[PDB]
Amino acid sequence: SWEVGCGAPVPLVKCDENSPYRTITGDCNNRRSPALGAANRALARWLPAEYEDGLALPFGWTQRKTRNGFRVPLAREVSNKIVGYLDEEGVLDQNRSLLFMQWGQIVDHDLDFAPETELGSNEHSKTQCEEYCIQGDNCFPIMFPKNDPKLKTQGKCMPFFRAGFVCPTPPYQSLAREQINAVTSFLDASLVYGSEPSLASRLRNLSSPLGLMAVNQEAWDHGLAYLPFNNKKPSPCEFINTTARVPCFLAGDFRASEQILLATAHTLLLREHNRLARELKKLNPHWNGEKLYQEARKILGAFIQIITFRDYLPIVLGSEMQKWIPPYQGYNNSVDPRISNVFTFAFRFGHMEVPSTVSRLDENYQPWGPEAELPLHTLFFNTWRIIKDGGIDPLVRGLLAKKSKLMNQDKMVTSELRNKLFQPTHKIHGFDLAAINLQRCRDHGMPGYNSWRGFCGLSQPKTLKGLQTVLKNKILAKKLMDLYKTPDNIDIWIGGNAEPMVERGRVGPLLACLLGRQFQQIRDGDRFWWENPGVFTEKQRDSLQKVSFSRLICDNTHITKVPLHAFQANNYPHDFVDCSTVDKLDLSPWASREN
Ligand code: HEM
Ligand SMILES: *[C@@H]1O[C@H](CO)[C@@H](O[C@@H]2O[C@H](CO)[C@@H](O[C@H]3O[C@H](CO)[C@@H](O)[C@H](O)[C@@H]3O)[C@H](O)[C@H]2NC(C)=O)[C@H](O)[C@H]1NC(C)=O
Ligand SMILES: *[C@@H]1O[C@H](CO)[C@@H](O[C@@H]2O[C@H](CO)[C@@H](O[C@H]3O[C@H](CO)[C@@H](O)[C@H](O)[C@@H]3O)[C@H](O)[C@H]2NC(C)=O)[C@H](O)[C@H]1NC(C)=O
Ligand SMILES: *[C@@H]1O[C@H](CO)[C@@H](O[C@@H]2O[C@H](CO)[C@@H](O)[C@H](O)[C@H]2NC(C)=O)[C@H](O)[C@H]1NC(C)=O
Ligand SMILES: *[C@@H]1O[C@H](CO)[C@@H](O[C@@H]2O[C@H](CO)[C@@H](O)[C@H](O)[C@H]2NC(C)=O)[C@H](O)[C@H]1NC(C)=O
Ligand SMILES: [Ca+2]
Repeated sequence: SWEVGCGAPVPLVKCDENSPYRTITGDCNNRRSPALGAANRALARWLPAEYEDGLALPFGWTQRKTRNGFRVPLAREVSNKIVGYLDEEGVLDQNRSLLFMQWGQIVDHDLDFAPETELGSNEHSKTQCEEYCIQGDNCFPIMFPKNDPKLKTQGKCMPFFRAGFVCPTPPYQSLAREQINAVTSFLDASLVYGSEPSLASRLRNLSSPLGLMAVNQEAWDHGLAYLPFNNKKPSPCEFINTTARVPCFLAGDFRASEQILLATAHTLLLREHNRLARELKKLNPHWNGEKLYQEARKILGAFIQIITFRDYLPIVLGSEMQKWIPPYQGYNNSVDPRISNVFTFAFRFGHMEVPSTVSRLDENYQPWGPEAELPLHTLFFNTWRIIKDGGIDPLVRGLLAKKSKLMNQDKMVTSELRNKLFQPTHKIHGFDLAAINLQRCRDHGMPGYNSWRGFCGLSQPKTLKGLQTVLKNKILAKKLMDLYKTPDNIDIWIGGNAEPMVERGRVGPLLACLLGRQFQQIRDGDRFWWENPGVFTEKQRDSLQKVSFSRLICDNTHITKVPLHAFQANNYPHDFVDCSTVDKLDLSPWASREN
């Protein structure tokens, strides 16, 4: 901060200041500083960027420049020695359902997205990088280790492109490079509605004035809605199966169809918007198309905030929750609501939470057909298994009945993601999310691990013995030291995730502080936080405390057996009750009488 006004990215428009509704962009939440928290602006910097040349070149770029005296280890080598494992047996989280992993990806995507630099639908630069592994400009490739099998089978590196930065897209002249966040920092359902003035509108159904979202017209799920297909060919969803030829879904957020289970979640959310809107027309027949939209929207936003803050964070943060996120005391206009750059890597802990397979279950929660369990890697940008395999009901029950993967210092990220990741731009299932995430810390100029322990007021080990004590693991601590040669050099993502878990939580002390602070701020900094006096009415608020993800399921699918607490592990049928029983969102507090 303070070279104070830079930035052409920015969409440019005006504030109402008495509108009961959030903008699409995030603008106007904060009154004296109207752009704070808007999409298309820099991620905040809780600490100064640390770049090889102090301005923009990442560490690992210039082969002979060290970090603190040592060579940073290769992204992919750190991946092979620390991150991978072979045996999926015993890896499941006994007390977290698959939906736990999945709500996290919804929340993260509502909060932050640093898109890659594209810079041309022309250049052998998406090819000069692909084919020849030549580092330069925005090509910053992940080279393979000696002894890496991928050498024999794939090539010399994995393509990787530096993330977008503020102000331009051309090589910028001067400050310190800052990455763009392309979405709104406020937990506002921007992943359903869009963060842009352009997209938000294209998503709506403006033929009927019922304030509905547009739905797929080419296909149905027992007369229930699917998302509209996305327009844009070439389509990666089309690529994974050229026979089925089913395109990716068009949603509020571009990553919606990265995986069948995430696309599933988006579908439930679109469905609740229309459900809520048609319900609202019923109650206020005079109500307008816009008002229908803004009011369903406003409710969906409150809903995501509630499930997130009431059900999800306490079982990520565990005992640390109340020390970072005290109870709400009212909107604080002085709090900086912006997502920080480090949060977007801290939140990546969810990557260790992803299991190797996905199941479809039938109405008795039994294996659905003969090819019921699928390897995760065949589900990246796979929409055809939704539309041409029985809809989302079978995946939705899998979400409740199956478990998340447990972070585990020895078994860290599944091969499904570490070896077989499919990237929407290239052809092979053969990318490493782990290495990527590492290459990306470096891309974003993150401070190393001891800077972050310092920031969160935690001890900073400087020796192997120091490291074992913190990590509580001799083996892991020595692998890290051999590779990094000083804890000060440990990339934050893997430093943060290597720590044992706090009591009742799913992240360690370092992560709980970083996650914790961000969430506190996005809630205290949000003028439209659902509990903020005057946003909803006391009576509306009373009716919103009854929302539950189980209800959401009941009202939007043909499942009639759900668990009451969806995020913990639940065995069918003992933990499964009748949909016909779960608290419903009483929706009458929203009535409007003009006399
Ligand atoms: C496939 C991928 C997932 C599941 C199979 C998956 C899941 C999650 C969860 C559950 C997260 C939070 C709990 C989460 C966090 C973040 N992700 Fe990740 N994710 C899959 C794939 C990807 C890919 C590919 C990326 C791009 C990484 C890059 O640097 O290019 C990715 C990103 C992120 C991310 C950063 C978002 C941003 O600010 O840009 C998380 C916080 N995920 N994932
Ligand atoms: C599996 O994980 C469960 C969910 O995290 C866990 O139970 C939860 O533990 C918290 C800890 O306090 C409790 O929270 C609430 O407890 C009482 C209800 O008895 C409330 O009156 C309090 O106000 C408080 O908020 C709950 O008891 C519970 N959360 C839920 C779902 O309500 C289980 O114990 C875990 N199982 C095992 C074996 O570890
Ligand atoms: C590309 O997608 C194809 C369809 O979207 C998919 O093929 C489909 O999957 C299986 C073949 O393994 C068949 O499922 C069953 O359907 C009939 C019922 O009408 C059964 O009687 C058959 O015996 C069969 O078991 C589908 O018929 C089939 N569809 C087509 C068009 O052939 C492919 O598997 C996908 N290819 C890849 C590599 O993913
Ligand atoms: C916009 O909304 C209208 C009204 O809901 C949709 O048209 C109706 O819904 C289906 C679509 O074929 C059928 O019941 C009727 O043809 C329509 N009924 C009415 C009351 O008009 C339409 O599908 C929506 N458009 C898009 C692209 O989502
Ligand atoms: C609103 O939140 C801000 C967030 O930065 C808090 O900042 C405080 O600043 C005041 C100075 O006016 C001091 O009390 C402290 O230096 C800060 N608090 C602490 C201990 O970090 C502030 O707490 C909040 N303000 C109000 C009025 O609620
Ligand atoms: Ca948002």
